[PDB]
Amino acid sequence: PGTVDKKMVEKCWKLMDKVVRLCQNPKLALKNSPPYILDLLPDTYQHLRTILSRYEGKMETLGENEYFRVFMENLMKKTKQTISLFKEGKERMYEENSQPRRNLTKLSLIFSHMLAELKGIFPSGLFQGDTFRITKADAAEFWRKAFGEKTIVPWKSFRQALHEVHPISSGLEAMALKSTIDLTCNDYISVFEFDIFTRLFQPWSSLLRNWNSLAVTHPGYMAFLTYDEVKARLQKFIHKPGSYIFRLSCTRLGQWAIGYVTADGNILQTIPHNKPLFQALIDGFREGFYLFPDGRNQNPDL
Ligand code: NA
Repeated sequence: PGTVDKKMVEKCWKLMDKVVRLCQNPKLALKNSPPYILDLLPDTYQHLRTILSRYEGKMETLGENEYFRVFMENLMKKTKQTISLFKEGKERMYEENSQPRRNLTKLSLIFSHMLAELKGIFPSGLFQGDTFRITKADAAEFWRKAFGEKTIVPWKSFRQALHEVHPISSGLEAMALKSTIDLTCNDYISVFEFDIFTRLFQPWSSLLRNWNSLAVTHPGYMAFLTYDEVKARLQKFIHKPGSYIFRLSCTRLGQWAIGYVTADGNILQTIPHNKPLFQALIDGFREGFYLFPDGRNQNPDL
């Protein structure tokens, strides 16, 4: 994870420019829906300029920051990947549902997560990794005890530390867990990524069982969708009140949104308030609102 300097930063901007040009091609019909790479990359540029501005005079400090070195390396890696993706996908980049354009969507989410992480760790351009506030108290305690005030830890150490408190049953569960928590796909877990995961799958006391029940095996789980995609999916069940699904939002990391069909044949969306998703779904079934996950007749018991 190499030391960041002007020329690395400038190479980043040159690579980001190339991705921008690639995604401006009109034959992609690139829709504006979040995550929208054409906004994300300028926004990442602006926040990086802000960081560099704050560390004028102190460029040694910034460039030795462990979190920043890993972040910039990952940013260079993902933009190169995006550039390669275009070079080899060739004509299929213009097929809306091709596998190379589903890969572009996937990279677009990662750019979104990376920007969000960078803003959580460098609010206003100043490094605050070591004072980051973890939302759930049992999770904050776990981080502070295993990792102190580290901002980022390699996946292997994170897995080992977490296994001792929340046993992971197999190599396969470990990989699936890595895919859920390692939002930036850089083989590290930041305190920001750990915040998001423990918020989504609280209560801490049953952490991984909540994750299995909500995001591994639940037919209601949609992973990342927009409001509009949720509505369009539930439109097909407007005749079936009680049909519901739940989603993550790339613009509101760490919270759930539930969409459901009303007895009156409308679709409403609710954000779980001061309860875990787990409980909002139990209450929602009890009250007759969340009965048919993705329209299916069998609803998991929680
Ligand atoms: Na990561």
